[PDB]
Amino acid sequence: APDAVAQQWAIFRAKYLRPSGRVVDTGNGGESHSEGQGYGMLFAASAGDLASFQSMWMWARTNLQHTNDKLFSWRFLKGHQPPVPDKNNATDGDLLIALALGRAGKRFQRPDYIQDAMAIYGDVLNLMTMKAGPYVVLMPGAVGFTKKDSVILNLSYYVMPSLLQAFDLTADPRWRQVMEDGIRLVSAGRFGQWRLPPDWLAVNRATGALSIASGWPPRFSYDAIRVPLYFYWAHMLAPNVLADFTRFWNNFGANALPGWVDLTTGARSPYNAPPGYLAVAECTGLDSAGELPTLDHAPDYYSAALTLLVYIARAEETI
Repeated sequence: APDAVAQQWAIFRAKYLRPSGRVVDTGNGGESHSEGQGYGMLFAASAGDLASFQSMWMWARTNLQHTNDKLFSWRFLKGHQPPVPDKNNATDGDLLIALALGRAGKRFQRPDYIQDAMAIYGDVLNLMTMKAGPYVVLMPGAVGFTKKDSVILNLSYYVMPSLLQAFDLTADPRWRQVMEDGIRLVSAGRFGQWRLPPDWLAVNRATGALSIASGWPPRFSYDAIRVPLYFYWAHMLAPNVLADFTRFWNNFGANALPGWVDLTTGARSPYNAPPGYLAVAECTGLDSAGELPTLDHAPDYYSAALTLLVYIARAEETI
């Protein structure tokens, strides 16, 4: 359905976009994040909604963008004295906002948006990519992910289509190894009986050995679910990796996908995944018709955003 993205965006907008331009990505509505603005902007650009895009970008630039670099503080707390007390960034948020701006710049013939995207990409590349073992990796944020012996990565922050757009808009050769090593990390950084990537990956700085990061439950869950999606979208999901995801989805079927799987024991969540996981599975191997879940049935923001992200991927990946 050519207008499917616009229809789902209409639902998302109705539920989560405030007139201020802030996307409410939490239950009570007192929080907003760089990821939420990025997703919303991407969805509005994809749906051709310039008015909403303008509102959300102006809100993100004024309330979250840094002054000494072009990255974004990760969280906004309405009502809190400093509304943005933690200036640390979340790299996927930076990359989603830049992706949205490059898309909006082309769709709406707005050269300033193209410049805005390039300015963010320049800082993601300089400030968030560095060496770990034999790879050049993308760090999840400025603070908290580099330890003495290793670096922590979040593979789901490799917003694939955005890395491709960065190279297309900046022509910086450094993006090449970043993307190529991302492919290598997804291939090698998987664990357990289902060979799944973890939400958080540790890379020994000296040896480059890959392991499941120790500071979070050792699971494939709410972040890692985006890995197969972003690589499918970018036409960079290797056959052996797609094969493993396909086996995994089909082990469960559409009515029993897990919200998380422990990669050390094989245990699963004592509940089923939100519909957004089903949307991802349908694009990456699950035996199905392809009739994606719709947002009017979304149980919460998380599921709605992930589901709409799949509609965007499908609209773009299929050429």
